[PDB]
Parts: sequence; C-alpha cells; structure tokens
Amino acid sequence: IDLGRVIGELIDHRKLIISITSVFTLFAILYALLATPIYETDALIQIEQSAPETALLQSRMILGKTIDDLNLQIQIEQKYFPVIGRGLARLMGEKPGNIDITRLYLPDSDDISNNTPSIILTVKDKENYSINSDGIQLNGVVGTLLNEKGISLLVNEIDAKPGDQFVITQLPRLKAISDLLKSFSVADLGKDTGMLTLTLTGDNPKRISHILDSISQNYLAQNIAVRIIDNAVTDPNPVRPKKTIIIVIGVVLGLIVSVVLVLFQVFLRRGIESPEQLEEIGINVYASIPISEWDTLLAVGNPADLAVEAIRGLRTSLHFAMMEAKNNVLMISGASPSAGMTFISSNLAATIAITGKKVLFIDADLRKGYAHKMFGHKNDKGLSEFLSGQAAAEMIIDKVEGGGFDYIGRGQIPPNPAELLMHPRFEQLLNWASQNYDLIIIDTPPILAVTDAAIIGRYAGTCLLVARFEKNTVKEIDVSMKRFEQSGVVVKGCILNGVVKKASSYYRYGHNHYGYSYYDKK
Amino acid sequence: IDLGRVIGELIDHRKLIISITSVFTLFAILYALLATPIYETDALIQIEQSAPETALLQSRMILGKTIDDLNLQIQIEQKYFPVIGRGLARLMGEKPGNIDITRLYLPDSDDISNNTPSIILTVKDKENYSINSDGIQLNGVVGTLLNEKGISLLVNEIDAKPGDQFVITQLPRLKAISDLLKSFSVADLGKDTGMLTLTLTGDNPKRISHILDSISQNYLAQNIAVRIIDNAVTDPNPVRPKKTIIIVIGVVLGLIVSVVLVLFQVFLRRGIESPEQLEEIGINVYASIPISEWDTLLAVGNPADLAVEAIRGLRTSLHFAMMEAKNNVLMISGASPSAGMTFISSNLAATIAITGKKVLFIDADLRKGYAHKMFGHKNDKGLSEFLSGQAAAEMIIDKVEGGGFDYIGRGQIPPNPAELLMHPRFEQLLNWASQNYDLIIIDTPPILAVTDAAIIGRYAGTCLLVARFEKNTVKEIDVSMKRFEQSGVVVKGCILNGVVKKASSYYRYGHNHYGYSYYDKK
Amino acid sequence: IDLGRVIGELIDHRKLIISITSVFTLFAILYALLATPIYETDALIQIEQSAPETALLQSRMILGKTIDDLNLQIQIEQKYFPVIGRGLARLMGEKPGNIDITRLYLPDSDDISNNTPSIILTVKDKENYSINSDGIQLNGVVGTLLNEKGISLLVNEIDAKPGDQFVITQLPRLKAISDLLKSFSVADLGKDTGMLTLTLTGDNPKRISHILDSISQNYLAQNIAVRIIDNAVTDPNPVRPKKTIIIVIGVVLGLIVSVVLVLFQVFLRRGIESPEQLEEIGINVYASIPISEWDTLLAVGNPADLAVEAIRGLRTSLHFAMMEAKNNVLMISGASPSAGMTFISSNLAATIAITGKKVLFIDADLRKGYAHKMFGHKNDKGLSEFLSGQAAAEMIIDKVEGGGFDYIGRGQIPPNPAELLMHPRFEQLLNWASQNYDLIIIDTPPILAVTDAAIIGRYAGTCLLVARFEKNTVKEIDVSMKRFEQSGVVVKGCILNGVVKKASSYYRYGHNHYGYSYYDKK
Ligand SMILES: Nc1ncnc2c1ncn2[C@@H]1O[C@H](COP(=O)(O)OP(=O)(O)O)[C@@H](O)[C@H]1O
Ligand SMILES: Nc1ncnc2c1ncn2[C@@H]1O[C@H](COP(=O)(O)OP(=O)(O)O)[C@@H](O)[C@H]1O
Ligand SMILES: Nc1ncnc2c1ncn2[C@@H]1O[C@H](COP(=O)(O)OP(=O)(O)O)[C@@H](O)[C@H]1O
Ligand SMILES: [Mg+2]
Ligand SMILES: [Mg+2]
Ligand SMILES: [Mg+2]
Repeated sequence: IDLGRVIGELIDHRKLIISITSVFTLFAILYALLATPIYETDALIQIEQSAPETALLQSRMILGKTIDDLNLQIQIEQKYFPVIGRGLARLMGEKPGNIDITRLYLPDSDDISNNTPSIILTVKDKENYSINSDGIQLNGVVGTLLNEKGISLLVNEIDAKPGDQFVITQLPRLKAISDLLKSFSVADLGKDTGMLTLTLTGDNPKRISHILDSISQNYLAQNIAVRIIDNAVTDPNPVRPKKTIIIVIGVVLGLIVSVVLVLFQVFLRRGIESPEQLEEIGINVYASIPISEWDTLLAVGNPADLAVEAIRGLRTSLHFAMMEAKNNVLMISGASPSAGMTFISSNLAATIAITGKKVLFIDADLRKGYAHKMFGHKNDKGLSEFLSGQAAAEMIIDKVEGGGFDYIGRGQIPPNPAELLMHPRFEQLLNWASQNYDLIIIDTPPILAVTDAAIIGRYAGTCLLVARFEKNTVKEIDVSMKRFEQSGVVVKGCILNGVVKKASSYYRYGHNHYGYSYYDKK
Repeated sequence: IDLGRVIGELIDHRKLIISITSVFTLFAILYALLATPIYETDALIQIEQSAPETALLQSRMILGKTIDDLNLQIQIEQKYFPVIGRGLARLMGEKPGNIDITRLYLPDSDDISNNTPSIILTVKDKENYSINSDGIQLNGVVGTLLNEKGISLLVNEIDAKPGDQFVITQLPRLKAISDLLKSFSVADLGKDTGMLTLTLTGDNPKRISHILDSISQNYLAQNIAVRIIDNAVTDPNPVRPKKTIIIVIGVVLGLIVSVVLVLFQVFLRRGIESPEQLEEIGINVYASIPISEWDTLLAVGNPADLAVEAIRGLRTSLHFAMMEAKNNVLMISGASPSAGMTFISSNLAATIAITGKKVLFIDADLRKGYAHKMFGHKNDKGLSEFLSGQAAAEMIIDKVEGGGFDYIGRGQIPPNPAELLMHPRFEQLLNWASQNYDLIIIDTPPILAVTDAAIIGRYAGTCLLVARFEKNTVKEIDVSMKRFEQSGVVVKGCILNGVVKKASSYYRYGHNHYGYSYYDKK
Repeated sequence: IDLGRVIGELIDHRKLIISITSVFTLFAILYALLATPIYETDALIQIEQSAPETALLQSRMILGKTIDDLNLQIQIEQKYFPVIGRGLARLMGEKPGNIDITRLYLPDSDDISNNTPSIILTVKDKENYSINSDGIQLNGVVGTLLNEKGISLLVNEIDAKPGDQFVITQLPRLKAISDLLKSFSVADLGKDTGMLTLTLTGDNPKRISHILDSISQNYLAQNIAVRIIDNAVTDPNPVRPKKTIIIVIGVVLGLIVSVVLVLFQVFLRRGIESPEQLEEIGINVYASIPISEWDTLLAVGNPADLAVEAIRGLRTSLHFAMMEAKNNVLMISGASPSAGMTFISSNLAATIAITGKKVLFIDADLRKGYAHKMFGHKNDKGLSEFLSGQAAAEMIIDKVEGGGFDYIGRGQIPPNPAELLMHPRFEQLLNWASQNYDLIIIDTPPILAVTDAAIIGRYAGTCLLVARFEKNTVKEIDVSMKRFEQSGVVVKGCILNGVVKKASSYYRYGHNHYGYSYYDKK
C-alpha cells in the first residue's frame, strides 16, 4: 500500500467516513450543549503555615457547620423526565424554577438502601402547591407550615411556573458534607504565603458563592475561638463542560474510528477489484460490465445504457473468440448465484439479435430460471417437459417480444434437474437448434452451487464464466474454471460483471475499468 | 525520486507554489498590519518577601479599587462595522476618537445572557451627541447630564469628528476586574529582592499607564494601612503583534503547504508523462504531438505550428509503418474521449494531402463526430445515410475546402451506431474507396467508451491509438490495445498527443519529448 | 560519487567557488570595516546583597536623572547620506565633527508617528551656523541663543569643518532612558560580593564614560539619601564589530554556499559528459570534437586546430565505416539545433577535400541553412529552386573558395521545406551527384526539431548524428536514433561535438576525451 492506495480508499469510503465522523461530532456537540454548566466561585483567605489550616477547612466540623446554616441537606432538583430534559430546557431560554425551603422533615423511611427519603412537589400557582411522596397527595401553601402524615415541610417564595415538579430529597448530614467536600478545594497559591484560595464548583452560580461565603465566615468565626481578603464571587463563565475540547475530541475520535473501519474493510476484502486480478491468474476477461443503475431486458429498455455498451464490446470480442469452435453453442455460467449470468446471457442474446442473427436463448437453469418471466411466457412446455419426453422441440421454442431472438424456458421445476440434463434429448435439442439458429446461448446455474453446467458444458463449443465484481474472489473463479476442466469443459474466459467506479482502482491499477459515456447529449 | 526529480517538480509547479506562498504571506502581512497594536507599561515597586505582595496586588480588593477610581466598568469602543475596519483606519492615519465619560448608568436589562447592557453614541458635533440603545434616540450635550428612559449618561470632552459612532458598554464590576487581571502581571525580577516589576498591556498606551499608576498608588495607600521607584510609563513600541515573526511564519507555512500539495500531486498522478512509459510496456509510440497553443484545421491555419511539425514526423513514420499492410486504410482510435483522435486524424489527413496524395477522411464517429463542422458541410447524406441504405457512396464524399482531401461525414446520428457499422455496406465502401484513394483515414470513437472501433478496425490495415498526455494512463492504453487484440484488431502503435514542456521529464528521463522550434524568424 | 568525483567537480567549478567565496569575504570585510566601532566603559561599585541594587541602578528614576544631567535627549548625529558614509569617512582618517548643545527646544510637532522632531544643522564656520527643519532656514551663532519660529537652540563650541551637516533630534525622555537602559548593564562578578560591575556600550568612547560616571554618581548621591572603586574608563579597543569572527564567518559561509551550488549543479546536470555515456547505450561514437577556441571554415582558417585534428580522426574513421555502404552519400544530422551539424559536416567536407577527393556539400537545411554565407555565395538557385523545378542541377552547384569542394546552398527558404525534400527531384540530384563526386555530405536540420532528415536519410548510405557535449542528453540522442530507425533510416553512429577539458571526466572515467596537442612549437 502507498499514498495513492490509501487516498483512493478514503475517497471510496467517503460516505462512511463522513457519516461516522458527523455522528461522533453530533454526539460531542449534543453533550457540550446539554451537559449542565458547572460554575466556579473562589475566595481569598489571609493566614498569619496554612498547611494545617487547609485540613481544618475541609473538615466535617467546619463543613458540617455550613450544611446546618444553609440547610444543604435539603436537596431540591427541577424535575425533568429524560436525561437531557434539563439541558434542552436551558437552551430554550427557560429559566430554571427554584423554591426556597427552610424546614423539611420527611418520615425517614430509612429502609435497607434508600437512606435518602424523597418527595415530589408540583407547583400549582404562586402561592399553593402539592406534595406526593408515595402517591399520598397533600396540598400546601407558602407560609403556613405543613405537619401531616409524618411529613414536615415549609416552602417559602415559590419562584416557578405552575405545573413544574421538583424532587425534594432529605439527604443525610454526612452525604451533604461529602457532596460539599467533593466540590470544595483549598490551595495555597504561593506554597509559602499566608494566602488560601478557596474554590467551590457547582451548577448553581449564586448558591455556590453563598456556600463559599458560609465556609469562609464559619472558618473565620471558628479560628478566633485570619482575614477574608476576597469574598466569594462566581465566575459567570462555566468551567465545565469545556465545549471546544469536547467537540474537537469528537471530531478527532470520529476520524480515527472512521479510518480504522476503512482500514479494516480494505485489509479484509477479498473480492475482485479489477480484471487485472483475474488476468494475473491466466484467465481471459472478455468484458467488464458496469452496474446498470437504470422483468425487462436492459438491452431493449435502455439500448444506450453503459452496460449495454459494454455488452456490445463483448459481442464483438465473442465474434472473434467463438470462431474455431466446434458448434455455435455458447454456455454462460459462473461461480456463485446472482453474479449476473442471466443478466449477461440474456442481454448478450439481445445485442446479437439486433445484428440480424438468429439467436436461441435456452434457460437451462431448471432450478431457479426465471427467463420466461423476463421475456413474457407461455410457461407450459419448457426444457423440463422436453427433457422428460412430454413435449416436442417445436412446442418449447418461443419468441421474446421486444427481443428478436427465440427462447426456451426452463419449464416446470423438475425434481431431478441434474439428471434430466444428462438425457440424450438435450444433445438432440442442441444438434437440432444448432442448425436452425446462428447462435445458441445457454443460461445455466452456478457451478459452485450445482453440477448442471458441467453437464451442459459438454455440448457447448464456448463456455464463459460471469464473475461478480466485489462479490466473487479470484480464487472462486479459479476454482470454478478448474471444476469445469476436471469435467471436460474448457472455459474460454470470464466476464467481469457489476463493476462500479472506484478511485482505489485508478490508483492501485492505472484503470478503474468502468468505461466512458459517449453520446452527443441530444 | 532524487534531487532532479523533486527540483523538476518544483519548477513545474512553480505557479502553484508561488501563488499559495504569496497568499499565505499576504494573509500574514494583513494580520500583522491590521491586528491592533498592544502596548506595555511597567512600573518598579520597592518592597521591604514580595511573594505575598504579588497575590495582594492581583487581588479583587486592590484591582477593584482601581476599577472604581478610573471607572473601568465603562467600556467605550470606536464603532467599526468590519473586523478589519479598526486596523485599516489606523493605517489611513485616522486618529482614533475618544470620549470621556464620568457617569454611566444603563437600564440594566440583565436578561438571560446579556449581563452587559450597551448603547451606541453617535457624535453629532464637538458639543452635542446622540444615543440609541434599542432604537430609542436620545440627544445629549456635553456638560448637562442625561437622566431619561432609565439611562444615566454624562459625556465630557468629546474628542472626535462628527458621524463617528461608539459602543458604550457597562460591564459588571467583576468583568472589569477580570479584564484588568488578565493583562496585569507581577514579577520579582530577582526572586529575592524587594523589587516588584508590575507590567500591564493594552491597546491604549496612555490609559494603561494611568491604570498601572492607579494600581501602584492604591496598593501603596493600602499597604500603609513600600516605595514606588519607577512610575508607570508606556513603551511606545507595541509588543503585539510581532510583525516579523508573523510574516516569517506566513512565508514558511506557505512554503510547507505548497510543498506538501506538490508532493501529493506528484505521488497521486498516474497519467502518461513521457513516451518512455508506453514503450516500457512494448507499445510503439510513432509520434509525440505537443499542445498547439495556437472549426479550423491546424495543418491549414498554421502549417508552421509545432504540432503540425510533429504530425509531419508522424506522416513519415507512417509511410514506413503502413507499408506491408493489407490495405491503404488507416484507423485512428484511442482509449478515452477528447484524447485527440479527431485532431490527429484530420490533421494527419491534411499533411498527407499536401504531399500530393489522394486522401479520404471518414468520420466514423456516428455518435459525436463533428468533422463536417470542422470541414464545412453539406450535412445531408453522411455515413449513417449510406450504411442504412438511403444514400449512394458517391453522394456522401465531399471535399474539404482548404484541405486537399475528400471526407465522408458521419451523417445524422443513428440510434444503432455500433450495429450500423456491422453492415456489409461498410466494407463495400472501404473496398470501393481503397481503389479511388491512396489513403483512407477513419476517425472512430474511443474504444473504452464503445465498441465501434473494434468493428471498424477489422477492415483497416493499420490501426493507431491516440494517447492523451496527462489524461491517459499507461494501463488505460494497454487495456485499450488488448481490447482491440481480443476482437482481432492489431494496433500498430500509439500516438502520444498533447505533450507539454515539463522540467520533470527532462530530469526523470533525459528528454521532455516536446520538440524544438526551427525557423529563420523572418 | 567518491573522492575523485567531488575533487574533479571542485576543480572544474573553481571559478564559481572562488568568485562566490570572494564575494562573501568581500562583504564580510566591508561590514567589519564599515560597521561603526562600539566601545565599552566599565566601573566598579562597592556595596555594603546587591541584587536589589541592580534593579535600582537600571530604574527610570536613576537613569532618568542622568538623561537630565547630560541632556541625553538631545541626539546629534553626523550627517552621512549613504548607509556606509560614516564607516568610510572613519577609514579616510576624517575625525568626526561634534557640536556641544546645551539647550534645545523644538516646536514639538508630535504628529501621528514622528514623536521625535528633528532639524539639520549645517556648519558654516567656527562661529556661526545654519538650521533648516522643514526648509525654513535660520542662521545661528555660537553663544547667542536662538528663539525663533518656535525653535529654541543653543549651540556651544562647534568642533567641525564648514559644510558638515548634523541631524539634531529631540527624542522623548523615555526614549532617551530606553536607549541608555539598552546599552547599560549591571553585574555582580562574584554573585556574593558587594561588588557591582557597571558596563556601558556606545559609539562615542568619551561620552559613554561621562554617562557611566553620571550613573554612578547619581546612584551614589541617591543611595545616601556605597563606594565607587573604579570610576568609568573606556576600553579603547572596540568590542564590536568583532572583525575576525566576521571575516572568518564570511569565508566559511562563502565556501558552504559555493559547495552547495556546485553540489546542486552536479546532481542536476543531465547532458553528456563523455562518449562512454553514449556507448553504454550501444551508440558508436566515431569522434569527439573539442571546442575550437580559435563565416570561416575552421579547417581552412586554422588547419592545425585541435578540432580539425579531431575531424581528421573522423575522416579516417569514416573511410572505414562508409565502406560497404549503398552509396557515397553521407547525411549528418543531430538531435537539437546548434549542436554542431553544420560545423562538423562542412569541416569534414574540407578535410576530405584536401585528400584529393571530389566532395559535394549539400545544404539541405531549407529552413535555417547558412552555408552559402560561410562559403561565399551566389545565393540564387539553391536546393529550393531546384526542388521546386525552377533551376537545373548544374546551376546550383558552386565551389567553395578556400575549400576544395563544391556545394549546393539551400536557396530561398521555401514555405514547405519538408514537402520539397519529398520530391523525386531530390533523389535524382543525389543519383546524379553520386556519379560526379566521390562523397556527398548533406547537412540537415535536427531531427527532434523537424522531420526533414528522416526524409533525406532515406537516400544516404551513411547517417551520423552530432551530439553536443554538455547541451545534449544521452536520452536525447537515443530518442533521435530511434526516431530515425522508425522512419527507415539507419544511424551508423554519433559524433560528440564541443568537448571541453574537465577534471571530473578524468576522475569519473579514466579519460577526459579532449585530445593532446602535438606540434613542434616552430
Ligand atoms: N451489471 C448489472 N447491472 C445491473 N443489474 C445487474 C447487473 N448484473 C446483474 N444485475 C442484476 O442482479 C440480479 C441478479 O443477477 P442474475 O443475472 O439474475 O444472477 P444469476 O447469475 O444467478 O443468473 C438481476 O436482477 C440482475 O438484473
Ligand atoms: N495536440 C493538440 N493541440 C491543441 N489542441 C488539441 C490537441 N489535441 C486535441 N486538441 C483539441 O482538444 C479537443 C478535443 O480533441 P478531439 O480530437 O476532438 O478528441 P477525440 O479524441 O474525442 O476525437 C479538440 O478541440 C482538439 O482540437
Ligand atoms: N567544436 C566547435 N568548436 C567551435 N565552435 C563550434 C563547434 N561546434 C559548433 N561550433 C559553433 O557553434 C555554432 C553552432 O553550431 P552549428 O554547426 O552552426 O549548429 P547546427 O547543428 O544547428 O547546424 C556555430 O557557429 C559553430 O561554428
Ligand atoms: Mg440465473
Ligand atoms: Mg472524435
Ligand atoms: Mg545547421
């Protein structure tokens, strides 16, 4: 592999790369926009050391005093049903509702796990509200305290709109301290000075400055039984999420994932990429048929199609290869099913019919042949009924309507297709048809599926394999040609079918083998 | 690759390199000239330690006192509509207008995001002015304070010209402190001495020295309840942008981008670079035709053209290659469209006509042939009308006016061009024309587009391919020659068309294959 | 490449190397002699620490006091129109004029950029002088102060010669301080001692010691409200420019530039260097003709020339190669123009004429042939007039005066030279001339220019190519020989022309192929 190879692979997989990268960037952007902004407040403390003062600031004695002063054990969260409802509500300009609770005593279930009892407060208006802990509905009003059902709650100054819910948790005093201690940090900022930089983070920019002021004043009033230089103010710019590093990592992570997936698909693919791969093995490729993006015969529906043009090139290559053949019978087979044997043989039969030749197309796929459906059919009396003796050769030949050639359909699907083709009647039909037609094209099942074509190929002067572009492997076509040779069938060459335009072929080989459009646009 | 290869590539891509480099240097120069110059003022403080004094200088207590003294929360910016209007106005010698505001109270919208209310002051004259916050126009005069619409503003000493606008922002006190703290730095300069070096940066050289003097005097007056050695003066030479490092990086970055683009285009190109590439494969190249920089026949319009000289060299190479041929019919085809098959075949036909030979040019491109337009046409009765039987051979032959040879045009575009050429009439026309002409040149469509030339090439004694210089690949011409051989058409050789002078060919190979001019200048 | 190869290349490019090196050394010497000598004065200060004393010495308070005492804001520079006039005036022994100004007040334009107003003082005599700021001429006298036009100036003791000009700048007080601070340094020299080493640099050796004395005394008088051990004295030997390191770098930089240029020219050259390169390809080289440093025939003007001796060696090699040829016609062509085809063919014709043979020289370069000018001409009735039928073969043959052979000139330049040569008259002329002459030498245009020689070479029994020594490439001659072979012309071999003596050929190959002089000196 070299620069051109990898660049051609990147150009070919550009939809995959762009889609995976854009999905990663979309997820990164949705996280950067929906993650809750976390602010930071800081204060400056003057110490007259400061290493023992750091551990006393972060102690449950000092921090516990702040929890008691500000009631930090009353956790109130706006109710949002999804994990993103909070972020998007912030984007819609909705100001988050906040309710001020000064007294809260829950019944304190204190069961095996839920040591944090919780209720749900649904705002009804500016004055009154509702409560439902476990379905028990209780109406409350701002002002008048509530002492019912073993639930004490005092809600002051509901600042929200009606209909909003709030989860009100009464978390234990240590849990309130541990939460504060996790977001609260102390530093020295000079490592020698009597300066302490207390920082505190949180989602509420006003609350965290009230907490850091409480921590400073409590540590101040406790120390005298020290100077507060800068009282706590909140930096209005959130510190998290850092949107730029998140989106940048989303782009970069999306690219390296796109690149390793493309790198895997390139090192794992085994199918044919160009006719050169088949010709390295000594297999003559007589045509490379592109995918026609356009029960119809393509050579009849769209004669100017790029695949019909490639099949005309096969018609002229075959006129030169089928000379010096024993008979005018051409068998078209392949390795795998749905490689294009019926597409190619029937469209080849149509392009040889317009040149004024008498062509017979035999649907010798007694298993899955559908050519009668593709040509318009009097389905009775096909090749099955003839081979089993219950039809004459004249009653099975039928004309393709928009075609120009006759065809024999497969008939009713026999139970013994490979043994019907071994009948001496099949060689009699070909010996008869080889006198009334200039060319007989026999469509057969694939050889790596069944053995029918090795039986039929005994009576064909020319046999061509159809290789599917990315679906077949070089070894698959080489195994197919040698299974024919082992049964006495000489394969003249191959027809590469289903080629698509690929920049990697243009860089790996000099040619993409696709073909040019050549028409006067009018 | 070696030194000569890379140097030839650099010489060939010199326009690309020079343009990309000059674009990068132009952008670097425009940034270095339009970026606002940022100055630096410094002061020297004597401390009787200095590590705790550094953190007290950068504290919101000291810095907040300077914001209050100098009203640094009143942000005034000259109004410039583009992101470069400020820089270019400085280059035009325009002195920036400044207005002195001593009292500012905005209505303090304080909405979800815009915590910084703003108004726009449009100077009317030296004395009075206008104000428009959200369209509300208010007229104000220097001196008399304004208390209207909840907007307090006192503008003193408007120093500007009429028509100038100014954005007047009332940013919060912490935002004014954070802005000052970002540009204000303290150092010790001895790490032991009682010397503090206070530096401050900003776009206004006079203002930043007034701020650094305020910071020093406030920190001085606060410390007594210390010596100021050097009061703040501004270095008149801006510290940013550093123009030399910016332009130098612009040149260097522009070169390495130009070099990687050239390095990519060289490793990615696959087209033919010299006839040697075709002859490594065993393809005879009979001529290398340069691009003629000069509906005309080049061999008639400019007989002395360098491409007509190269085509004469082909005329003499063909006189030697077309001997021992079955007939006097020469087919000219190629791999891709617009490779020069019509240019070469028609100009070859013109250079063989001046030598006194009877030449017939057949436009056998029944799809996109335009030779009738290039020769002057009685468009009726071309090769289509003849092949379909509705025209006699005598009615289709026409004379090129300034030519010297006859031609058969393509006729009306048939619906079945490849099947018309298979008619036995085509071989009858050639067998007839091969008796009335010394040479028949057949122009055909490209073989990797359609199969027409493989049909026509059966009746031509000589077949030449035209390869386009950089557009075709060696593999494309090798695939073309083998598609002819598979249909029984022997390609004598190739004609490299469209060669351009390239220094890389002169270093990679010994020869650029372009050709010399040889005329007496008069 | 090995030692001999690189040494031969260095010997061959010795003029380039010596010139580039000498240019670099000349520039280095001119800089070392014309750069202004910058002196250094130093003082020793005793401190009773010294780290805070260093920053107080370099402060705008101490340094500003020295600027005020010595009026260092009055910048006076001798006026020299070029950027080197000052340096060369020092070399001519001219003592620099100096004027003592004690009072200077300029009108202080203080515009957008020029904050440093300037005037130009032109000395008229020892007593009076002139002033011109912006064309305003003012006459002043030493002693009497000048207060006119808003310009205060007091010039004392003009020490210069009449006619000298001086630029007198009044730079701002900070600019005077910043200039002093840039050249003034303080060190400790023991890192513990109370010793300070004040150094100061400048172009004036007396002034910088007066400044460093002022800085010491000001810092002394300020410190008491410390000992000066060594008062400032100037080292009379300038510290800059360091001439030896500059000239040495000039030599070394000049050599490495000379070496990389030679290294590039060697790796980039593609032309022929020795006949061995042509014989590696299988091309017979029949002679190597040196450049004759001597409208004349060299073989006639200077028969003893080294190139005529090499052409005699070709005459004897051709007598052996032209046997077994179909006719006595020798065609001389080449790849490129001005390779020496006319020089060689005409001088070969002259050296074969002195051997008593009848030689015909045909100037078959109908495009740019000048042989008639080189032989003395009756220009009418050349080969053009004959080929076009308007002249008989007898009327076109003419005798070379100092030659000994006949010649046919090209005639009037035809519009169709390549088509005139295809006339059957050309072969009739050669068949006629081949009976009346022992040898016919045909001079032709170059084959990579036009196709004329491939037409002419059909009727020549022997064809030789002339290769130019450094101008042609091996591939160019190989492409030329194969373009002849493709047109049925067999090239017997090549003639290497224009060889020059090169030491690189003697080391790369064993031989330089130049030839020896062999004559008896009298
Ligand atoms: N080059 C092609 N372009 C467009 N469609 C194609 C091409 N080759 C095959 N197909 C389509 O793919 C399908 C499977 O191909 P088919 O010929 O029926 O397979 P099989 O080899 O088993 O006979 C068909 O519907 C066929 O029309
Ligand atoms: N060597 C050339 N110099 C200048 N123009 C050229 C040269 N070769 C082709 N062209 C021009 O490029 C265009 C396409 O070439 P053309 O001969 O018409 O293509 P095609 O191979 O399909 O017949 C034409 O207009 C032709 O005149
Ligand atoms: N070996 C040589 N020594 C000196 N001069 C030479 C030599 N070869 C060529 N020249 C001169 O260089 C010039 C060009 O050579 P010329 O023979 O006229 O070129 P051309 O190959 O086109 O006929 C002539 O003036 C010729 O005299
Ligand atoms: Mg099928
Ligand atoms: Mg064409
Ligand atoms: Mg010449």
